[PDB]
Amino acid sequence: PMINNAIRSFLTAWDDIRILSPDVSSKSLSAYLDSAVANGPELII
Amino acid sequence: AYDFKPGITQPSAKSRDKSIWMSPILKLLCTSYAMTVAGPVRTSIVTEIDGSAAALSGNLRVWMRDV
Repeated sequence: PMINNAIRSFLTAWDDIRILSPDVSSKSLSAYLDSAVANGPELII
Repeated sequence: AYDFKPGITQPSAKSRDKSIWMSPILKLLCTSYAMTVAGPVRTSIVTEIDGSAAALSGNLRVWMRDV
């Protein structure tokens, strides 16, 4: 009824916050680990 | 004529708190089609409303404000 309208205006208003987000995957682990690569000192010359 | 035949109809057509005035509309639309079909007069049952019955009680309330 009217209470069903508050249900679908809650689940969509929660999913629209959820889809406004970067996609989390295993690529983000390599993307974050690559940030700690270029800032490395050479010690072996 | 049924506004709500409880085993047959779907519960989307429950005119809760509006059956004092929606049921005279729903029973008379039942007889509006019973007297149109030929043959013997059959027991008429509201099956379902495409919206809610609350959606129809809201929309006729929009119409009764316009008139």
